[PDB]
Parts: sequence; C-alpha cells; structure tokens
Amino acid sequence: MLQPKRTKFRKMHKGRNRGLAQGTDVSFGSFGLKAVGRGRLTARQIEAARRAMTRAVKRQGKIWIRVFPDKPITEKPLAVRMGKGKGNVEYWVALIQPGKVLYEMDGVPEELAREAFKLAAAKLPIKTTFVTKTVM
Amino acid sequence: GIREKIKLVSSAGTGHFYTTTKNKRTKPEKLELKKFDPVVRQHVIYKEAK
Amino acid sequence: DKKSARIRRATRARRKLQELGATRLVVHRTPRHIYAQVIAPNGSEVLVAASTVEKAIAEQLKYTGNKDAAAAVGKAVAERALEKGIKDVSFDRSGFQYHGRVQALADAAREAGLQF
Amino acid sequence: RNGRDSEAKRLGVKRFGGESVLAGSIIVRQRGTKFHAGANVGCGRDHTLFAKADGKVKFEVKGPKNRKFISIEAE
Amino acid sequence: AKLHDYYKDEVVKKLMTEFNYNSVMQVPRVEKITLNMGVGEAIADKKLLDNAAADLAAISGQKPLITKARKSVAGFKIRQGYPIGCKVTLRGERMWEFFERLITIAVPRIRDFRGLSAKSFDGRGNYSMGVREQIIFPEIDYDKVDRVRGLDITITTTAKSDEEGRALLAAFDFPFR
RNA sequence: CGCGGGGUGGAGCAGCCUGGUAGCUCGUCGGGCUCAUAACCCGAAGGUCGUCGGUUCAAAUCCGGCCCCCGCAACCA
RNA sequence: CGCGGGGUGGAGCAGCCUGGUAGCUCGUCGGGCUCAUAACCCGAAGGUCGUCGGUUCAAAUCCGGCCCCCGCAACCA
RNA sequence: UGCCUGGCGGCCGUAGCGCGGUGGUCCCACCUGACCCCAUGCCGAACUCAGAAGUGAAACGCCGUAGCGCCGAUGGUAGUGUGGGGUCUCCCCAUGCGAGAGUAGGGAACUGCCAGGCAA
RNA sequence: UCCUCCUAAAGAGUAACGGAGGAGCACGAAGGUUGGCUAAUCCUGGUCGGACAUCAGGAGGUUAGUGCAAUGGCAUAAGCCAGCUUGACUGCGAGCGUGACGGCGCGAGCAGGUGCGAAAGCAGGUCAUAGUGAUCCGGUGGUUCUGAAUGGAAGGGCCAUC
RNA sequence: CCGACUUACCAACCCGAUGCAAACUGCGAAUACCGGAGAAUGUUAUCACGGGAGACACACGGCGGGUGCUAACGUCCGUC
RNA sequence: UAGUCCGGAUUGGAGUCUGCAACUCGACUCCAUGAAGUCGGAAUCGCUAGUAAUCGUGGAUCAGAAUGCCACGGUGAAUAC
Repeated sequence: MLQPKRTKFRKMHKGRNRGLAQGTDVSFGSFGLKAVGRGRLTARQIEAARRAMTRAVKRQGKIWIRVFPDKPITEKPLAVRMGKGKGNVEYWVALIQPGKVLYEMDGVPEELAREAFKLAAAKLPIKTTFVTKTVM
Repeated sequence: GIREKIKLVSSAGTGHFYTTTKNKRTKPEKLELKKFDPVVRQHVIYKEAK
Repeated sequence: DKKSARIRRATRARRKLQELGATRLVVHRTPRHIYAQVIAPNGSEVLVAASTVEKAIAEQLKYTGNKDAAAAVGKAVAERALEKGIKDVSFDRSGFQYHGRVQALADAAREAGLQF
Repeated sequence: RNGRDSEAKRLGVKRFGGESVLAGSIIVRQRGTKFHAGANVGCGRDHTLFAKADGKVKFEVKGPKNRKFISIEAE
Repeated sequence: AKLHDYYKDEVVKKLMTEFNYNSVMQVPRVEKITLNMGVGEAIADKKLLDNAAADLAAISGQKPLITKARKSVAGFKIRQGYPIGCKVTLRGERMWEFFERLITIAVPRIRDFRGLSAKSFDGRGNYSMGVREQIIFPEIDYDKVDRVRGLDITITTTAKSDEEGRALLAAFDFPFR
C-alpha cells in the first residue's frame, strides 16, 4: 500500500481540485494511461489497478506509477455528532487532473499494452485514455 | 518563584530606594550598584534591603 | 584573506558615518606609505587629499611610512583642510587599530587645528 | 488538543511611499527586519521604523544583499 | 635556530631544482608545530589536566592554550565548554630549537623505536605522528611524573602536495621506515 | 508574614540546664560462646555538634545575621 | 476521544516527593552440613531502572511524544 | 590625454565562480627582526612597531575562455476583475490585465572623484 | 488568560469542541559600551580515542547559533570572546501605531548627571513577539500637604512600594 | 588477532529525468487597500460635537475556504 | 617490612640424556621474563609419643620418566581438670 512514511503533519485541509495536470508527456516508458476525468484515486484503487496491470503481461516489461497519494483523508465514525474535532486518517488519495499520465509501460508490444491498460482502467473511477511517447 | 524581590536603598540619608529581583539560591553576596538619586541629584552607591 | 577581514571591520563605522552624513577623513595605512583624504558629505567625492605619495612631502622624511612620517601628513592634511574651509570632520578608523601611525596622524591633526 | 491562538498584533506597513509624514510617525511595524532604515529614519527597539524628520516616504532597494530600505526625502 | 640558517641555504638550494622553482619564493617552509595533548579523563580529576599542563609547560618554553569542549558529547560524558587538554602552536625562534631537541635526541630515545611512517599525511603536505612515552624528553627525570601519558605532534608546512612535504622533511634526514 | 523550638556518628534522642563532661540503643568488624540464627561480654573506628562572626581562660550551650525543618493560632486585598 | 498511577536482577516489589550513592523477599550458581533430599549455614554472580530526546554539575528520579497494563464511563427521553 | 595602480563610492549576479596565461621601473602582498608602544585568555600567525636583501609562488588586479551561476524577449498556456451561459463538486463566451516555466539570444560589466608611476 | 504559525481569500482585521506547539520565567549578567572574531556537518592523518572527547589541513557555506515554542530577522552581525563599567538612571516628551473604553506599544529631541571610546557617537535593559491581573482594604520608608477651637498627634493626601 | 572475501537485498549523499504541499518559496498576477494631482457628476453624499434610538437570534443565492462525506434548505467566517 | 633479594607459576631463546623416535606428550641444565598469593568464609582433618611438626636420604616400578608409594634417620613440643 502506497503511503508517505512520517510526513510533516497528520491531518490536512480538503482543498479544491482545479486546473489541468502538469505531468502530460510519457517520460520514461513508451505508453501511458493519461487521465481525462477530474477526481481522486485512493491507495486501494491504485494498488488494485497495479496488480491487474502487472498480471496482464504476467511478469515482463517495466511498470511505472508516477502518482503517489500523499494527501490523507479523514472520516468521522458511525454515530458521532458534528464537531468535536477532526476525524482520523483512513485512506490516502492523490488529486488527479485532466492530462495526467498515471502509469507508463515499456517492454511490451503496442498490442498488449492496449490490452493491459484497458483492464486496469475499469478499476479506476476516472475516465482514462492510452497515449504514446512522442518524438520529443 | 525562585527570584524574590529586594530593595536597593541609597547610601545617603535620603529614603529613596529601587526595587529589583535576586536569585538567593545562586548568589549569597550582596548588591552594590551605582544609580542616580532624585533627592541628592547626584550619583551615589546603593546598598541592598528587603 | 587578510584584506577582506580589514574591510568588514570598517563597515560598521562607515555605515554610521553616512547616516550621520558627516565630512569624514579616511585613513589607509600601508607597510610603506600612508593615505588620508577628506571625503564630502555625499560619500562620493573627496575635498582635501594628502599623502606621502606626493614627493613634495616625501623627500622631507627619513622613511616613508613611520610614526613621525605619518604625523607629518597629519599636519599637512589639516593645513589644506582649513584653507578649503573644512574645520569639523569625523575620523574614519577604516579597519585599522587606533594605536600607532593612524593615532599620531590624528594627534597631529588635532594639534594642527582640525576640529574633531 | 487545539483551539489556542493569540491576539493579532496589527503588523505591516502603515504609511506607503508618497505620503508626507511628520516626525515620530511610525512607518513600518514589523517583527524581523524586512525593511531597513535609510535617511531620516531610525530603527526602533522593536525594529519599528519611524520618521525622524518630516518628508515623503520612499521605498528603495539598496545594498548588495538586495534588502528593502526606507528613506525620507525632506520635502 | 642553528638549523634555521641550515635551512635558509642548504635546504633551499637543494629543493629548487627537483620541483624546478622558476622563482625563489616557490620554496615550501615549515610554518607551525603543535604541542597538543588531549588527556580526556580530566572529567573525574581536575588536577590531572594541570599536571598535563605542567608536562607540556616543561617541554615548551611558553604557556599552552587550554582547549575547551566544542560541544556536549554524552558518549564520553563531556558537556559544553569543558577542559579537555592544552595546545602550543609555537611559531618563532624556539620552534627551530624545538625541532632540534626532538629529531636528534628525542627520536632515537623512544623505547622500541624503528622508524617513522611515510604515509601519515593529509594530502596537502602536513605530517603528523603520535608518541606514547613522555620520557623521551630531556626535562623529564621520571621522578616527578606518575603517568605513561603520551600526546600528538603535527607539523604544518606551506607545501602543495604531500610528496613535496615528504621531500621537505627528507632534507632534515628523517629515518623513515 | 508574626511567635514558639530545634538541626547531634549510618538514625533518633540525652547532653544546651546555672558555660570547663560527645554517651546510650540498634548497626559494622574481630574474638570468646553454643550445634545454629539469636541472646550476652570486651575492644576499636564512626559527629566542621547546620554555619559565620562576636563576647570569653573555655562555647555544640549565650547572642546576632543566614539556610532548612516542625508545631501554632490567625488570613476582611 | 478521558483522568490518576504503574512498567526496576529469573517472579516480582521499595527507593522518586527533597537528583552525585541502588536495597529487599523468593529464586539461580558453587561449596558446606547428611548415608541422601529438604531445610539451614557461607560466599559470589545477577538490575541498559519500558523507550527516545532534552534540560540540569549529576536523571530510575523532572517534562513530554510514543508503547504496554488497570478501574470507571456509553446516563434522562 | 592613454596605458597603470591604490583609495572613497554609485549601481549591486549582464557585475559572480571554474580553468589557463600574464604583471613588478612606481603601487600591493609576502618577507627580516623585535630591548621599546602594543599583543596572544600559548604563540610577533593575527594585531603593532622599526626596516626592507629578495620574490611575484600564495595574494590581488588584468586578459581570454562561457564548462556553470545569472539575465531574458515575442507567441502561447495557467490565473483573473467585470458582465452573461452551461453537462454549475468544475468550465465556456465577451472584454480589460497578464505570469511562472521554457526557447532564440544576451552574457565573464559599467562608471564618478582624487592622488602618484610612466610614455608624451 | 497571554504568545507563535496556518485557516485568512497578496493592507489591517476575521469565527468554529478547526489544524500545530508554548508561557505563569530567566540573567548583576546572558545588561551597556569599546575592540576583535564568525560556524554546523563531512573527507584525511594521529597516544589513550572506538559511531561521538583533542589538534592540524582541505572541501563547504550559515543547513549553525540566537537562555525556552514557533515565525519573521541578523556577518554593518542581533552568533562567540575579552577589557572596562552599571543607561536595568531621574524628571519629560513633538509626533504616530493599536484598542468601545480602561489600557498597551514606539518615540527623535530637551535639562541634570553617568559609563565606555582617541573621537565621531552609543546606552533610560536583554534580536523581536508570552513570562501576567483592575479597584477597594491593609502593610512599609519618605514629604509639615492637610490636620474638624489653638499648638501638636492620630488619621488621611501625595511619592516610592509590598 | 590482524582481518580478506561476498550477497536470492534495502538505502543516504550527489547527477539526469518526473510529480506533491494550509502549517515550503531563489518566482509571482488580476483585484483590493494607502497617498498625491486633474476632469465631470452627486440637494455636503465626508468629518466633528450634542439630544433620541433601535439593535447585539439572522436566512438564502454567487464567488473564496475551514468542517462534514468537495452529503444536508447542515454548520462556522470573508465578500457582494 | 616492601608484594620487597619474599615466591615461584608462566613464557622466550640456547643446550643435555635416554631411547628407532621427544610434534601431539618426557625429565633435566643455562639465561632472561617474572603472576597469583600479605595465613585464607561456611565448614572440616590428623596426632598424646621420641608422636605431631619439620629436614634430608634410600629402594621397588623403570630405556628414560613423580611433589606419589614403601622405607630410613636427624631436630623434636604443647595438652589430657
């Protein structure tokens, strides 16, 4: 499970998720699962999509994950009134914006990656695509 | 607390005194400083008091 | 570096002097020479300059750069200053220790008539 | 475990450049020394820069360390 | 002081051709020697450092500089600003006299002496050695001392490389092993 | 803050009284003694008498300043 | 999400309040006593004082983050 | 007037580092010694005085080099005041303002006053 | 109750049983001034000495330090050391900042007199921002200010102060 | 003893490449706020003093946020 | 009157003899080094006579190889109410 070990603070603000993403081009690999839908992926959602994508090619190739959560999310327990404090940290998410390459891949054919990234995509709440590392 | 207050009285016969603090549990010696006095209108020595 | 250290020693005084905006007389001591020039209140140009680099005073001394020689220019810098009219100035230790030549230089100036 | 805070000290620049202030008028109430004293301005005890003599406020950046300075043109 | 003139002419003319000095001012010269002794265990007995001071006060011809603790180390139990020893950066006429009184009558005096190391260098040209016996000196009669206390001696010269520093010390006939 | 009265070997207390006397009980070590721990007997070490100064032939004791402690009634900023 | 107290030789307990030094019971190891075991006797070993950091001349001791343990609390409709 | 240097500045990374070369008639630093003024919580290293055989390594100035630091458009993009619309947990249209980053490129300064050396 | 940061939307201000931590002091010097100095952490050699005692050299650069929590700030150093001293002084205070007000904060300059420095100048606490409670009542020293017929006294006033 | 050899692994410090930040900043708007000058417009709309008040439970919509579940005709502030 | 000329283990080096052979594993000579141990807790052993205590000598075993065993003689007590 992805999680930043001993960060600066425990609980943190919600904050709005606006604008477009910064990580656009496929940097390391030759393929990529660029996102279109604006939302946030939890660590559980990423790991589920990670295993489903690793298993697609079974073992080969290299799989990068350029997205790390680092934004803890709180939640109030069952049967508790409002106020009285800030809930405990349950899951860590990462604010994803349009044009963000979540995962990359290299070492597989363009045919297999079109299959691998299609499977994991149905494990994510956001709407994705499939791009290629262009000429510069 | 640790620092109690004392009274730095003048040397001359005038009853003018300055108050301050002192750490009795660190310095058992006395305080002899020079300050201005509004009665003698000069500078004299100052003896301690409580 | 020996040079730079002497410079930051003079900064304390030089900053205060331009805040006062006083006519200051800088002193640049040298193993073999002495420098002294009266600087204007704008801290940009000088008004009266005198040193042993001027041969007119150099040949009148035994060695260029010792107590009596530095005192000679002290008498000289105060002479030309009063001719220009400047009487009240402020000393600029300039990173040197006020002990030897720089001292006798100022003692000569205060004895020559430089009001400071 | 939280809830504690303090009284706002009302810091910041009081008079901006251009205003003809009078002597004694506080110009900048700061903590560190973001702004420094130039001409006709003295650094206070709390580093509170004030006007020593009348004139208009002027902000300028002198020094090789590029620090903010406030002087006063006697106008 | 007698090897000072020996240096000024004999040693100078010798090295000017090895490293081909185009100018006479390119010759390396000894600058400072250190008489340091950090006994360390002075945290238990205060008079230890004074005797450690007196021993260094006897071998040298001037008072030393009692060094204090730079920080607070709990591993050796020493706090901020605590006496650890004393040093002497002798740089003058006695430093040449000190050099004579060491490499001629003190070096061959070490119990189980076999030679010096030609590897103890920093890389800039500074040689450093460490002796265990304090009896190798002329002033100690062994009747006044009561310790087997040793110290560290380091000579810093104005060279550029350690191979040049070894060359400078080679001119002063050092029995390297 | 005010008043009273103490600080004594490793512990407490007597001794402070009217100024020339530092001991008793337990403990430690060794020996004697019993089968053994103990009980018992003898010998020895263990105390700037909280501290400084003053008066005095002599002070831990008398007195003043100081530190700490205990007890006491009181507390209408 | 809470309050007070505690964590110390193999099993555990004092000492903390008023910091320079670690004591006790059973137990362990070895010897002795007995024909043998137990008990008893004698000597010795045996405690990073829960952990980390800091302050203080000295930290089991004083403070706090964290970890573990216990009792009480989930009450009126 | 130019080549030089030292001193006091203005503007202060286009101004500063790395590397190589170069300078000593003057200037500058190193350098000789230290009974005396002074100095090391030791020590003439630093500080100071009395002088200066010699040197230009170190140091400092200058020059080339741009391998770095730095500076930096135009255009586009993000953002956004105001007035409207929508698939109104976010965006679009009209209009005014308009980065950062990056690119082409620039870039190892400029200069005011005084006082000496030196060629005239 | 007070202090620091964010929330706070680029002046000030701004709430919540919103998120993070501190204070109820300390020092006769850790204050003032004069003069000088400026690291931390690493690489290398070396008696005890080993990850961490000391010294010397280089790299590096303020990540150090700043009596304490955090932020802003500082080499002109406010960081460190030493000599000499007490300005941690008395009477004021133009003109501003900040508060409903009480109140709090800054303050050039003035007169008396003082310390340091050759002098220019600097000092009415400490790099700054918390370290603290109003009034009434009572206690202490001083000042003929008054003192219920007069001269005193008591008791009040006023100053300092608990 | 000195102490050499090695690893189905993890990883600091640097170089290149890529993201995150309310409690990060070698950068940095639009607006907002302060001061000065000028034009037009507004029954002086501004400021000071005095008499009389009320009020000190706010709601929703837009934009900017904390909180909640970027739930609530939810709740707490800024601003219109 | 000190761990000292007490004490003698340990260990380095050089040699002797035996016996095919001295490394595991011999006794001894020479020089040097030179520790523990300052009469020993609980507890416990032998002895009344020329014994104890103390000193030295010899033999068996055996190529060589004991502080052991057996044997010998010298010096020679105290106490038993």
